[PDB]
Parts: sequence; structure tokens; C-alpha cells
Amino acid sequence: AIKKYKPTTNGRRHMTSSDFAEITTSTPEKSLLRPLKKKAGRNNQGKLTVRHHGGGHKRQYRVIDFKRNKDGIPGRVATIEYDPNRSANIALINYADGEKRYIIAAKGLEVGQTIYSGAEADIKVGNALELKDIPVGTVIHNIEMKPGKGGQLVRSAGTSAQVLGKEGKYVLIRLNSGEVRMILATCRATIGQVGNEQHELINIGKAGRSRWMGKRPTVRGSVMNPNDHPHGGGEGKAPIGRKSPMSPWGKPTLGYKTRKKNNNSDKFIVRRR
Amino acid sequence: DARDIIKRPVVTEESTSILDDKKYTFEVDTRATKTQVKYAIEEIFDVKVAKVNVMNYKGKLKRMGRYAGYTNKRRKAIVTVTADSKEIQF
Amino acid sequence: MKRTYQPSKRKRKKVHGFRTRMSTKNGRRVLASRRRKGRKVLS
RNA sequence: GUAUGAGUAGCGAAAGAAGGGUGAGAAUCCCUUCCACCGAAUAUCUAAGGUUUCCUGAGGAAGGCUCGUCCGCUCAGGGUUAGUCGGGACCUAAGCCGAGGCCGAUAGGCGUAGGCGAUGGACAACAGGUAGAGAUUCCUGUACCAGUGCUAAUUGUUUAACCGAUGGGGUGACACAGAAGGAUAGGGAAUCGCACGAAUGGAAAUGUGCGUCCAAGCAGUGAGUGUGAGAAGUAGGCAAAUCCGCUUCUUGCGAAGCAUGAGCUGUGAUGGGGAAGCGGAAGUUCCUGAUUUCACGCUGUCAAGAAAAGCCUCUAGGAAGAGUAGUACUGCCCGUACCGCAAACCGACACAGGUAGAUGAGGAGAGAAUCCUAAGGUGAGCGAGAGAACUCUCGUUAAGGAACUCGGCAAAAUGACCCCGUAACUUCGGGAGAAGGGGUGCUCUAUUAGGGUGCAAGCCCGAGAGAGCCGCAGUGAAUAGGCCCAGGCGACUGUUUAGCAAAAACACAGGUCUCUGCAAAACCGUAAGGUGACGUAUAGGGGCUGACGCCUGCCCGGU
Ligand SMILES: [Mg+2]
Ligand SMILES: [Mg+2]
Ligand SMILES: [Mg+2]
Ligand SMILES: [Mg+2]
Ligand SMILES: [Mg+2]
Ligand SMILES: [Mg+2]
Ligand SMILES: [Mg+2]
Ligand SMILES: [Mg+2]
Ligand SMILES: [Mg+2]
Ligand SMILES: [Mg+2]
Ligand SMILES: [Mg+2]
Ligand SMILES: [Mg+2]
Ligand SMILES: [Mg+2]
Ligand SMILES: [Mg+2]
Ligand SMILES: [Mg+2]
Ligand SMILES: [Mg+2]
Ligand SMILES: [Mg+2]
Ligand SMILES: [Mg+2]
Ligand SMILES: [Mg+2]
Ligand SMILES: [Mg+2]
Ligand SMILES: [Mg+2]
Ligand SMILES: [Mg+2]
Ligand SMILES: [Mg+2]
Ligand SMILES: [Mg+2]
Ligand SMILES: [Mg+2]
Ligand SMILES: [Mg+2]
Ligand SMILES: [Mg+2]
Ligand SMILES: [Mg+2]
Ligand SMILES: [Mg+2]
Ligand SMILES: [Mg+2]
Ligand SMILES: [Mg+2]
Ligand SMILES: [Mg+2]
Ligand SMILES: [Mg+2]
Ligand SMILES: [Mg+2]
Ligand SMILES: [Mg+2]
Ligand SMILES: [Mg+2]
Ligand SMILES: [Mg+2]
Ligand SMILES: [Mg+2]
Ligand SMILES: [Mg+2]
Ligand SMILES: [Mg+2]
Ligand SMILES: [Mg+2]
Ligand SMILES: [Mg+2]
Ligand SMILES: [Mg+2]
Repeated sequence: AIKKYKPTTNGRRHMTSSDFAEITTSTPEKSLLRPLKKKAGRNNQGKLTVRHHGGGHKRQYRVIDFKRNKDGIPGRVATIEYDPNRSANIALINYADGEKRYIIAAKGLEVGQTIYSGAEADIKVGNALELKDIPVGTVIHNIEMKPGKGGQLVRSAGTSAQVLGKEGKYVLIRLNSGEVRMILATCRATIGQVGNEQHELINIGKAGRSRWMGKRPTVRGSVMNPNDHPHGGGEGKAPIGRKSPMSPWGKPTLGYKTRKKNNNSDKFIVRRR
Repeated sequence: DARDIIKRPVVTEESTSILDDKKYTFEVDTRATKTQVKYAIEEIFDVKVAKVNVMNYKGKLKRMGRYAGYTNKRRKAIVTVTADSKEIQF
Repeated sequence: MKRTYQPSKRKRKKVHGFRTRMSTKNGRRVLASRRRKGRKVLS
């Protein structure tokens, strides 16, 4: 659920949060943790190449398998946990061997359920199969581009996709953005929907919370000088005195398309978003 | 190179005062360790060394008219011998 | 008043020392120039 | 090089006085007494930085904003001692270098294995003494860590004592806020000890002054805080595992057991420290009580909070010697002087500026505020004497009370604690300490009524009431909101032109448009390689608007 705050301060007036009712434990799995360091949008050369990044709470990386390789061995859902590195929650799986893993928590995943991987798996939320064993019309997530590489598409909280049909070596999928795409039939996917679907209703409330999440302020191009932006200059407030609005580097930025014109995957895309 | 590890004794008021407690002050070259000093002393003087302490001294800045320089660096060792041992005359 | 010079032995050695000059072609060029002029202190 | 201004400006925040001494010479150097200043510092440690400025004996050309017999100045001799402290021989972070490698007119750029790199992790010593200069370093007592030989017993020999990974696993190993406890440090009263017992009206004791202890180690204990155990079996842990992980059974409980733990007690101590006169007295009981420690222990929250070594265990392996007790011996390199809120560091100066951390007493007090003091430290490197204008920093003013001025600028006024009382409007939180009124000292009832502590003795805290007393005045000093009405702008906290502008400007949470299917778009770079992102359309980049409420109309001819 979404928890609202009483207006005891001007900073808490419109602020909403999550109640974390799905989180069953607050202690991560020590052997699956790796260190993360902030890069703040800096390069090999140490130069700022992406703006508005830097200076949040420190985090620690949790290793997650997007591959789902362990076929045949049953796995039990042990914990549902908070992950600082993504918008979804994660689930800890105990395998009957004695091996522990982290996966993306799907909608309707509960502690105590059992999940499988492979061809003999059933079509049930949390199982991973190959795209040619998944019937038409089912909602999937964690789709992989290349076989054996790991899920790449539809991984953020609340997202989902459907199977639309076969053509033999490929399968038609409708992605979360509405685009229809062709994927190899030997690529894997997980049945269900990603499970933190209320994430988009949260109202940040303060500038400080944004600074906590690692975001630096953004300055409009109109209040700069002419040597910094194509929109800078003028006496008082000024309109966009150009044929089109511009980016800080030239390059029209309202309706102008940026996908490469001679791009190699244009033969696997049936309908554009 | 026992005679190279030990250069000369040190004769001041403090060293002369501690001479009566079976402690002898020497100037040693600037690369020798405590153990080397101990074995050089035992070979040169035929005593039984109980302990060695060492310290380093920087050179002092001096002037003699339009010309300024430094004196030499020094390494100074105090050697104390066992109670049942002979003494060094100085 | 905080002034511009705030000394540090290590920082001085790491930015202007002999081994920092010897690590680049332009630093060795600086050393060669200072040797040609005849200065007593290089780096 | 030398004049003029000119014996003029200045002599860099501050309390001194007298008596002795030294000397050729004294406001200025030394000693004594009295007075004054700081005291969450102007006291004590200690990093950085400086580099001999440290001590002793001589000196007075120059330096010292005056003088100088003096000096951080000149000359000559001295002075810094470590198995345990801080660093290396131990570990790693950001970052840097980088065999082969990839990329590129040259030069070179990037990067793997590997390696450096603390501001962090691990790691064994305490208490006294030291009169020119060093002290957890020297010396005196009493220890600990790692090793070595020599003795004396014990035990083992390839179904193999014992050792054991450069490998597996566990630990190491981590945020922020809140509250209540235990203990100790600290503070204070009695008691006890030593001395005095008094100048001017009084006091031989309800008089005054000073003091009323001691480690590490070793042995015991301990407020407590976490806490489930046993047995079988193994698609996993690159091989193996008796170790871990997982599963199933029996067993289950504020009762134990196990791991941790501040402190306390005995020894250390026939020692040390210590007044009164070499000598060396007393060292008890009670109250108060942490900003320290138990301890990130408990509870709560979202923004979800290093690594590696080390240590322990497991096998793979190595193996005929091994441990045990006692003794004696072994333990390297670098730093160590002195200044360190400052005359020794950064500011050209013996410069009203700046400079990380630890400690930081009493009365009154919520307090590290405020005023006066303790321990400790200072009297500030030009003076004396007159008491004009004018300038500066201060204190009071009759009657009036903004008439001043661009403008109440500046100044004056309010201010603590307790009680009563409190408006429009509102997003229901606020507005609000709104506004406006009243009270406040001391004595007796009174070692109170009642509380805390204690076995008691006793010690600490302590209202309501009555009766009185005195001043012009009772938070009698210092420190401690002025308030109200109405309008523009920007919702708000925040940011900005170092050195003329702090804002109505920027940011902001929210809104909307647009691009992007992942070798994503976008951005840096010739490229390789990167950021985006160890992310995946509830995500990421760009444009405009700027909380919230009601809304955002017509035009696609032109670009
Ligand atoms: Mg980083
Ligand atoms: Mg840049
Ligand atoms: Mg941005
Ligand atoms: Mg913009
Ligand atoms: Mg497209
Ligand atoms: Mg030695
Ligand atoms: Mg030295
Ligand atoms: Mg020395
Ligand atoms: Mg060159
Ligand atoms: Mg002149
Ligand atoms: Mg005098
Ligand atoms: Mg000198
Ligand atoms: Mg002078
Ligand atoms: Mg002068
Ligand atoms: Mg004289
Ligand atoms: Mg001198
Ligand atoms: Mg050491
Ligand atoms: Mg090393
Ligand atoms: Mg240690
Ligand atoms: Mg032995
Ligand atoms: Mg380890
Ligand atoms: Mg007393
Ligand atoms: Mg087991
Ligand atoms: Mg005394
Ligand atoms: Mg006490
Ligand atoms: Mg505390
Ligand atoms: Mg060595
Ligand atoms: Mg040494
Ligand atoms: Mg040394
Ligand atoms: Mg000092
Ligand atoms: Mg007060
Ligand atoms: Mg004052
Ligand atoms: Mg005093
Ligand atoms: Mg009166
Ligand atoms: Mg008064
Ligand atoms: Mg600004
Ligand atoms: Mg809002
Ligand atoms: Mg936007
Ligand atoms: Mg990444
Ligand atoms: Mg967007
Ligand atoms: Mg933008
Ligand atoms: Mg516009
Ligand atoms: Mg509103």
C-alpha cells in the first residue's frame, strides 16, 4: 500500500511513501554481496559525461541471476527482500541442493512456494521456460535477447509482456512499450508480472529525498548565457527565439528521431511503438 | 670490518658521567645496525655486551662568512656490558 | 584569511619530485632544460 | 646617489607600583611584596608544518618600531637511547602503474595477470625516580609477546604421534535516530591526622588552615546482554571434506547450559608517593553522579548502510619425530630535541586575520550561556604630564515626543521563571511566545507535608499555606522576543555575483511534451576504451513550466 503523511511541516505536506508490507526480512545474504562505488557520471578520463548524477546513500550490490540455469532441481522461496539497486524487490531461493540464489520477485510470489526451470516446468508464476514451450497469450517477463545470456527485457517494477504467436524459428512478443518484436524461440522467459506495481504512485515530496537518491539539480537552458546553451541570452525572460528548441549540443529535441537509419535489427521489428 | 664499524669514542660530560655505570659511548658509521656494533665491540675489546642503544644526528648548519654548510651526520651508540665483565679504559 | 599556500611534504614530492619528472617524456624534457641552464636544484 | 615635506605622521587592542641587586650605564634585566587580567581559555596534551629556533657559558656592532646589562639575535661547546609508542619488514579502499594484449602519422592512449597506495583493519608494558638539556625509550620494581639452545621425564614410528594449505567454509564485517538502565571517573560533606589558636569590639572551640592514596600482570568473581539442542541423509561449495548449506525425525524452554561483559576483591605492596619536623601522620563513612564505558546492547526508520589480511575449522597433502616442565639466552630499520590558537606554522613583518583532534574544575544555573573565581598562565617591546578646539568609542539630560529624514537610518524600548488569557483566516498541521493582565525579596511555623537512598546512623530533594520584616526599587548586578493592521512578489527549507548587487534571480517537490527495444538513445575520445548501468520503457536523456485549488479558449495558411 501507499502511506500518506500528515502535514506537520511544509516538507511533509504532499509526501507519500511505501509501507513495505511485502518485505519479510531486512538482512541480506552475506555471501551474495559485492561492493559498489559511485561513479557520478565520470569517465575513463575522469570527465563528466552524463549530467545530474552524484552523492547519494551508499549501496551494496546483490548478485542476481537473470539466466535461471538450474534445471530440474526444485527451489523454495525463502525471503522477499529490499534491493537498493532496482525498483523491484528480490526473492531468495533455497535449492534442494543447498545452493542459494536471488531472483526478481514476481507478482504473487510468496514465501514457501516452489519454482522450477526447464522444459518440464509448468506454466506457473515464477517458473522459467524457453519461449517455444510457452503457449500463446501468456504474460511473461525477464526475456533474453540471446540464448544463454540472461534476461534483459521487461525487468522493472510493474512491467509485463505477452506471447503473440510463432513463425517457426522466432516468436512474436509485445513488449511493455507496445512494440511488437521477434525473438528466438530458444531464448528463455519467466511467467508472471514484475511485482512492485505501486512504485509509480510515490510522491517524492522534498528536494532532499531526491538528493538522497543521488540526483543533482537541473538548470534550464533559458537561464544560461549564450556561450553555454543555444537558449541562453536575452534581456529579461525570453521565448525560444529559434526555429525549434535545442539541446545543450545543437540537435533539435522535440519530435526529432534518433534511432539509426541503417540499423541491423529493423527486420525483427514488426510494429513500432 | 670491526674497526670500520666503530670509529672513535665520544668524550663529553654526559658520557664521562655515565662511564661509571659500565656504559660506553661510541661513534659508529651510519650504516651499521645494533647487532653489528655489538659483535664488533665484543671482538675488538674482549668484553661481554649486555645491550646497545643507537641514535641518529643530523648535521648542523654553520657559517664562516658568506659561506654556509653543514657538519657531518652522526650515528651514536651506547654499549652497556654485563656485570661480570671487564671494562674499557677510554 | 586562508591563503593560497598550504604546505604538505608528500603532495610536493608527488607533484614536483624527481621520480614524477622521470615518468613522462615532457618531464625528462624539463629535467634536460634545467640541466642545460646549469641549475643546482633540479626538481 | 642625495634632497623637500620634517624633527612632521606613526611607534600594531590591555595595569601597574615600590623596595633590594647587578652593572660604565637601568621605566625596560634579576629577586621580593602588593595590585590587576584570562580561566569550554589567554590552561594541559597532540597531528600538520618549521628544521636546531632546545641547554650551558660568554657578548652587545647590526636585528628588536624606545632602552637594554636582556633575547627566538652573535660566538663556542653540548643535547634526541624503544621486542611492546607511531611507521616499515602485515592487509586492503579511492586512485595510480602496468608483462603479454587492443588501438593509433610519430610521440603515444587504454587495459588483463600482477603490484603500489591510509585518511581505515590486525598486532605484546605498567607504576615510580630522574635539579642544564631525553623518557611507556635511561634506571628501579613487577610483566607480557615471539623464538632458540640445554637439561628431565612422557610419547610415536610408515594401516602411520604430529603438522597442515597459496584451496573450501565461518568470522572479520560496519547506517541513522530515540529512550531507559548497570558501573565507574568526577564533585562534595562529615570523620580522622598535622598545625595554628590570632593585630581592632568578640570567640579555647558550633574556631581557622592544609591533607584525608597507589598501576599493568596473575588468581577469583561479576550488573548484565545474546541465545537453541541432539540424530540421520546429502543433484551444491572447480578435487575432497567428518567443515558449511539444505531436508526429515526426536527433543524445548524467561529453568539451565553455552559465548560474551563494564566493574569489583585479593596479590602486585616488607614497595612507592606523601605532610609535621634524614624523617615521615591520617587514607574511613555517606551523598551526588556522567559529555566515559557495558554498547550500535535494545527499540524504531528508510535513504538499506567498505575491502583484504588476520583468527578458527575442513580435507587435499607433508611426515619420524613430537609436544610437556624447568632454565638460560635472542629480538632489526626509521621518528623521538624544541614551537605548535603561535614572536618558531600559512599571511613580505616579533602583523588585532587563518590553523584538524583529545582534556576542559567551583558558586548560582537547563546549559560548554552569563558574572566572579580554582589548577595553571599572564601584565602585551616606547614613556610622563596637561586635562584646549575638533574627531572617535561611551554615560546622563528640563518640557515636547518623529516635528528629523528619501526612509524611525541610528539609538531607545522588550527580554528570565510561574499563573490567567488569547483574534481574523486556514491546506485543520497552524496562525501562537498572537494580543492583553497578574506575581517574584527576606524571617518564623520548619531537621514540614511529602519524596530519593540506607540494616541503621545519617545524607540529599522539597511544594502549598499562614503569620510577620525592609527598601524608591526583590529574575535589585551580567546574560535572555518589541508588538499589531494592510498590500505586491516568490509556495515553502535551501543556492548565488571570493573582494559593490542575497533578490522578485537559481534550485525545488509536482505538471506536460518529446526521444530511446538494449552494442538503447545521449555524452567523452581519431580509435581502442568508457559513462549511461553491473540499469532495461513504473527505466534512462533533452525542452519548457514550477507546492496546492479552479482552469488552460480559437488558428496547421507560413516556419
Ligand atoms: Mg568510485
Ligand atoms: Mg566533460
Ligand atoms: Mg537529467
Ligand atoms: Mg531543461
Ligand atoms: Mg524507434
Ligand atoms: Mg642487537
Ligand atoms: Mg635524525
Ligand atoms: Mg638525534
Ligand atoms: Mg614530448
Ligand atoms: Mg627621502
Ligand atoms: Mg622596578
Ligand atoms: Mg640560528
Ligand atoms: Mg633595531
Ligand atoms: Mg621607532
Ligand atoms: Mg654589564
Ligand atoms: Mg642564544
Ligand atoms: Mg615500533
Ligand atoms: Mg609488503
Ligand atoms: Mg599495539
Ligand atoms: Mg624452552
Ligand atoms: Mg578470510
Ligand atoms: Mg574536611
Ligand atoms: Mg552436514
Ligand atoms: Mg600536607
Ligand atoms: Mg563516587
Ligand atoms: Mg553516554
Ligand atoms: Mg633492518
Ligand atoms: Mg633503529
Ligand atoms: Mg633511528
Ligand atoms: Mg607546548
Ligand atoms: Mg538561568
Ligand atoms: Mg566580561
Ligand atoms: Mg591562580
Ligand atoms: Mg517603601
Ligand atoms: Mg540593584
Ligand atoms: Mg542562485
Ligand atoms: Mg505535490
Ligand atoms: Mg521533464
Ligand atoms: Mg556498470
Ligand atoms: Mg522523460
Ligand atoms: Mg533535462
Ligand atoms: Mg516553450
Ligand atoms: Mg491550496
